[PDB]
Amino acid sequence: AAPHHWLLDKLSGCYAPRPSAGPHKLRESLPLIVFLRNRLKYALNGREVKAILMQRHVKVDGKVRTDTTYPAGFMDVITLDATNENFRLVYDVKGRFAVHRITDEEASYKLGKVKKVQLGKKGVPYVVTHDGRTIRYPDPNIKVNDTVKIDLASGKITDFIKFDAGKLVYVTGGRNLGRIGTIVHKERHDGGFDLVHIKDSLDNTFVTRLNNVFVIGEQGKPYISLPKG
Amino acid sequence: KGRKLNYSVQDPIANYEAPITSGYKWSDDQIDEFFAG
Amino acid sequence: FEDRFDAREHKDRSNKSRMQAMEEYIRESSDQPDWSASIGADIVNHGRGGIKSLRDTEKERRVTSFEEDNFTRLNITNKAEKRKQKQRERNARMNVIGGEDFGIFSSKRKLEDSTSRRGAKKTRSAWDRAQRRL
Amino acid sequence: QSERAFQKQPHIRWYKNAGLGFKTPKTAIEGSYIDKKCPFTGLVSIRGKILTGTVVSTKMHRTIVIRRAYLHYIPKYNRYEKRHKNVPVHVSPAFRVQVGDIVTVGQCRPISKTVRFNVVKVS
Amino acid sequence: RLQRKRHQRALKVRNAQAQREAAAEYAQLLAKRLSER
Amino acid sequence: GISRDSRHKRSATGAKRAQFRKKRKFELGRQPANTKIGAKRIHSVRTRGGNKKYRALRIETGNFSWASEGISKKTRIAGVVYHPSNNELVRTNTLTKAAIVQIDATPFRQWFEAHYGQTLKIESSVESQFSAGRLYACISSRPGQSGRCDGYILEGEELAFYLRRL
Amino acid sequence: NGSQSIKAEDEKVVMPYVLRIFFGRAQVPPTSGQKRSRKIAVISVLPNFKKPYINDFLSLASERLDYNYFFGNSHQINSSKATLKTIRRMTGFVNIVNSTLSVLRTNFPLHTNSVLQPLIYSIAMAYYVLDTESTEEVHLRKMASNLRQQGLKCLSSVFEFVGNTFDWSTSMEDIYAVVVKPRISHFSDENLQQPSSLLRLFLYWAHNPSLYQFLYYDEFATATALMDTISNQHVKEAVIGPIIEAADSIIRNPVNDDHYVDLVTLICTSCLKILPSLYVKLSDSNSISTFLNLLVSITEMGFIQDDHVRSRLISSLISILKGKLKKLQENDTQKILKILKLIVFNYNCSWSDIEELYTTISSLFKTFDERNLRVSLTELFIELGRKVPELESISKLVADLNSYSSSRMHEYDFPDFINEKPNLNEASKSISMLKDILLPNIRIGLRDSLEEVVLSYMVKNTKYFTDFEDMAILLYNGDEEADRRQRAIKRLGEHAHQLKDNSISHYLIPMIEHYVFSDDERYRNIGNETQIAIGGLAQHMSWNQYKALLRRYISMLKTKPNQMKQAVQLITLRIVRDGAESKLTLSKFPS
RNA sequence: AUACAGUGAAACUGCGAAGGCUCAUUAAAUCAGUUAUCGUUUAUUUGAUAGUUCCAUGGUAUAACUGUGGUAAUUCUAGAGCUAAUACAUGCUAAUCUCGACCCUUUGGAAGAGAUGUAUUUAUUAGAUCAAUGUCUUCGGACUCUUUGAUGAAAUAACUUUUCGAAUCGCAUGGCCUUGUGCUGGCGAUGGUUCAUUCAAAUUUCUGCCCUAUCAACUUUCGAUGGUAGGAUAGUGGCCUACCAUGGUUUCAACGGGUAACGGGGAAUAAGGGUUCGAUUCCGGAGAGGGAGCCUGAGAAACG
Repeated sequence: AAPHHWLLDKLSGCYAPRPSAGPHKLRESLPLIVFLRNRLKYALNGREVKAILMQRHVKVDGKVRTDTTYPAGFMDVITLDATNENFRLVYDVKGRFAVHRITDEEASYKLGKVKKVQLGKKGVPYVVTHDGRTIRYPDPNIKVNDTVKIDLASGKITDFIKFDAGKLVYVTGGRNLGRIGTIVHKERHDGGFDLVHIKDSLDNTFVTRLNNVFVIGEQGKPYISLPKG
Repeated sequence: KGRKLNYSVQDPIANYEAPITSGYKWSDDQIDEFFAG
Repeated sequence: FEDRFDAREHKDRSNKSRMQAMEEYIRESSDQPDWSASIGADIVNHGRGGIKSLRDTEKERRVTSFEEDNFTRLNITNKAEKRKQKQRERNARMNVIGGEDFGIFSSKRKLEDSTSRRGAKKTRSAWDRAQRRL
Repeated sequence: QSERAFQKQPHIRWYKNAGLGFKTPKTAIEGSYIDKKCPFTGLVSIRGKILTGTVVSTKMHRTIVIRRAYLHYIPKYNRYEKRHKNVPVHVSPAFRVQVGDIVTVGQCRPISKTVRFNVVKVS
Repeated sequence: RLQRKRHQRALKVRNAQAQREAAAEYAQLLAKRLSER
Repeated sequence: GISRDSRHKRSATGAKRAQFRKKRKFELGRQPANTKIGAKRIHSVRTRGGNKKYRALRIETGNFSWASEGISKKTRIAGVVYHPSNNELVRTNTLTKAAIVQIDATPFRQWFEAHYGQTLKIESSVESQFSAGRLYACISSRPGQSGRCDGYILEGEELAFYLRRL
Repeated sequence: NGSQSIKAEDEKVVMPYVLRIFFGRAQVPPTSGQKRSRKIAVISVLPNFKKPYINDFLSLASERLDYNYFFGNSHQINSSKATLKTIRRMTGFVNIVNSTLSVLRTNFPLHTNSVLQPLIYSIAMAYYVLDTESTEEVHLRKMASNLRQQGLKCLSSVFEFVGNTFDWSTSMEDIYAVVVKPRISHFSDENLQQPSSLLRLFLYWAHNPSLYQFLYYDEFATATALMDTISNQHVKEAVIGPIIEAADSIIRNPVNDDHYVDLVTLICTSCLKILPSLYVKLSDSNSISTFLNLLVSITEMGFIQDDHVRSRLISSLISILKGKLKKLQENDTQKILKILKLIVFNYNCSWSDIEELYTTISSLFKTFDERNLRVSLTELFIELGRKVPELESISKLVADLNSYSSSRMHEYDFPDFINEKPNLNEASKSISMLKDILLPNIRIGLRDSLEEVVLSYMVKNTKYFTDFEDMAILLYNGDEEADRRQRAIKRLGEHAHQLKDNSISHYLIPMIEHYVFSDDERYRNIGNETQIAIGGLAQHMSWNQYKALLRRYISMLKTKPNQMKQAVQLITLRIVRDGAESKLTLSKFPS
């Protein structure tokens, strides 16, 4: 009854935890019970993960948010107070949620793909992201599928990454879900299979969608740290 | 003129009521000598 | 047309082709040892069961690893146990003789069809087979 | 160009642009045609996907019946049986489409029971 | 009752002096972005 | 009303053997409230959470808009003479959207005499109604959904656009 | 209750003028004090009593806005209004500086002035109260210090009151009593004038006519002072010319030239300002520019100068003869200006202009040969009128060729200034050659041949109407010139004009080849014409996207050969824009 | 503890039950994925988000409760008397925002003019230019056609029986001398209008394994096919009605024929040898005695 992304062992139970509503969707997130209890194993059961949630160790996106099924989606920096645990969780190359450990100056921010820019009411420019941070007043040159950098103390955009040909992009969606390498090709079609294409070890080619891909930095310099093997 | 004036026979109204034999209390001769003019 | 996320094609199967004759030949020509038990420790119910097969001690090692790894006893879940424990022990006393399972020799399943005779490196060109050798 | 009552007019001569690589002809920007559901001035907005094919019949007005044959890699009897599709489409003030006439259409806002596509191109 | 009448009015004027000033305080940042653009 | 579904009817291919389903809640067709003239009574019906819908039946105080200056002012209703979305609707004298109804234009007289001084540049076939009192004006707002009677006056082009019709 | 009282105001007109004046009289009888304040000023006032007075002014504003034609006005309402306004001024200027109730009574006073201006906004030519001077002297003694107070972009309390008082018939009695235009002209001649200066200028321009139609000699001297303000405000309508509302300046300057001729220096300043009205902004329309030049001519018909304004009017005619706009109406006004400029050059100009502009006759071709055989020594406006006739004005083709050859003959008989005049001839022929003309392009080619008076045979064979052996000899002449920035740019412009998207003719490949060969022969001149080669490649690159891209692609490919020869010669440059244009070509590759 | 003070039958309250059997046989129309909704509803999740004030606190009317009773009798009752509210419903409320004539030079703004919302439903329109590294240098400038960038192709005239500008709490005596609660004065949770997201639903683009031409015509006989307008809608929609046109699908398989459609379709887990046994979601839609009509809710034609 589980998805593939959670890295959930089959010998666990019968009812799978539906995440509650929140920032991200159901299909692109993992809740805190499947995060803490059975992935990096700070708990043994739902009772004691509710106990540490009542103790309020979790500090995801700089706020506490004491809830069992809180849908932590892409790169919400899970922060735990004891042993200064800073966790940025991204996608691995085979579809799961690889939770990388980072440090404090990297967990002081996150980034987010812009979805739409609106002239909503009363002359106010407007920007949303995958956690829905409706932050005030970016520059006019925010296209769709660019990348804002959230402040995580206040909410303001601090840095901006422009989407164009020659940018380091992350793909979350479809049969390319979780690949990095961002350059063999660029092809913007007019309604589907439109993208920037991603290399491999032998620099192979790949096809995805615009909304299923979003930028993380430059060719060699992302200010996100990434795990390795 | 599709649904307009279907000259068909319909099921529940075919015996919805029943007639009456004498009907008018007048005679038909009383009709004729009523509105001859 | 368009892509659609398929965990059944980026999921580790590795079991459609796991044949015990090939695996036994690999264990023979492995040139690294095999982690066998101290000899009495692997018989099960004072001999009322078998010894235990190699797949059964692999599965037991996996269960005890998961067991210690997240601090939970497994259970007596009725439907799965009435299937798997009774059918497993009855085919164990059918086919496992002295710690060795001979069930495979009584089973039609072609070796070379699924598990040998490579499909990706099929080399359907004279030039491709020439470059695959040289 | 007024054969019906109830103030045949644009609904706020009027002119807009859907963008996305589809031209607006100059009579459809500034002309006497009303453009009620032609998407260049229109009331509809564009979205979705864009399909291309030749036609079969343009008998009634505001009905463009496209044909669409396409390749599909049949594995069953290992030969390609040829595709055919149909879609009704509202008019545009750019081309009186006759038989032949490969044209393309974009998905928007169901107009009749079966039309979501309106002509944006002729070539 | 009257102490609540103190605190209500004080929190109301503080809410005004926070929100209605902060709104123009990021509208001036929009003005800086528009001047630099 | 009854329905909103294609299941009761045929598509562009000509299919049969329907016998489909018990109709759901979200195929809700309410009764057609033909709004008339009377004393102002609006039924406050519910839908989709607290989505109150104003169903007007006997509305009078139409806010009709002077066109060339855009002056939406308050007046009464007389009757619709031409509306062939139903040619019996004008026989029964109801009040729906896009109908051409008659108005005693006395507050428009008041506004003209108030912001121009004199009484009577404007077209002659509406100057005749400036003199007489009853001018033609077409309803914009939806009393069956928003419960209101707003409209726009007839001034010249739209006037003859309807007067040549009926 | 604000919405309820707004409903009461929207339904507060249904009763007659008697009941409306009765309700207004009851509103006046709240805190009038006509026994105490109808003489000079008030006895006492309070904060809440001024709040009744501020509410009285607000009710007067609402009543006038409701009944915005008649309003039921009465002298009791006028006396209550004057008492309220004087009490507001007295309380605001006599209270101490604590500013709370002072700003309350000041926003009471601005709203009361707004309600006072609403009475004249509603009932202007209806009452015209003969006891106006009481309220006029009251408001003057109140707002004496409002000298430059109404000078802003939005200050429209006393500025709107002054405009209302100036835009009437007989309500200018309080204006011409002592002063309205003095303080209005002080704030108008204030140097920090915002765009209400044009509003005040139009108000005084409309208000000079009432002061002129007034039989009073005081108003006659006030109209003289309004003309004196039009002469002393000679910088305001100059510096405030930021919009297309120059018709107010053209309507005042024609009115001033028709009204008052007071100084020869004033007429010279008016003529120089109307010369700047055509040499300041290029967005002046036809009727405005015609009336401005006619007003310059009307000032020149009175009090022009003999050398300075003579040369200024000659430059005006030398611009207006190159214009000749609006179906010879500007040409007729330019002929009038040339006949009024009063010089020997202007006399020859009026002669040679009237001898050609005689209402579509053969006198143009008669007068061209007439002044050719009798060549005038002015020659500036003559070259202007003979270069407008050499441009795309169909007639006088051989006469245009003779005019260009005669200008060249005068430029060779000079042997300096007439060579700078030939520089203007070449700078006119360049824009003539880079155009869609047919007869004027051939006339510019004839002017190029007359300036060239091998090369002359090349020019006459490029203008030979043969185009096959002619273009072959042009390619061979380019080869001989290969084996000049503006000159080769003009030759390549004439060649590109003769082969400019004319796809109903063959040998377009050899025509573009001759264009690229002349471009290569100019690009070999690296010390001078490298910039011209870069500009020609840039114009061809713009033409590669501007609606037609067949021969412009081969033009791009063959203008790449200059870059290939330059890179083979180099074996420093600007790689940045070249790489960005390579990216643009790669974007055009994904088309 | 002489206006409250702990146990607490029976009553109001917050929520609970938050998803269970049988019966007649639907061929991508039941279903699964997918495209979209600037074509739409949304409780809860999450991020954001309020400026109109003339000559010390507002009203009776009902419970529970007592008391008199009826009836064989109910979570059936009726008179009479009181009594409370975050129940009902009338109503008490400082002055700050820009342009800046003037600046006295830094402690710089005094005068004047223009201000000030939401929720509902109506119309006009804001939504072609200037800056250089260069055309000619006459080492000055009219500069955009070239060489590159930029503002850029909700402001207002009205309705509506209009919602509001905190009768919520916690942590912190803290600062001031207006000579007494005179101003309290710092922050955080709950409010509170609106937007977006999330959740879910409805439509909608397309794709997906029986044999079928002895099914070759169907569709206008629940509009057939489309156009225009209205009604109803959560909105798109012949979804329904007026008028008009005679369309539309099909041999490149329309439309129609049945079951090992108690079986099948990935619908899914796969198992280290069982090769169509071997994990499951769904057979189709209904039904709460029988059809019909109505009501409630973020969600229903309700297992209550």
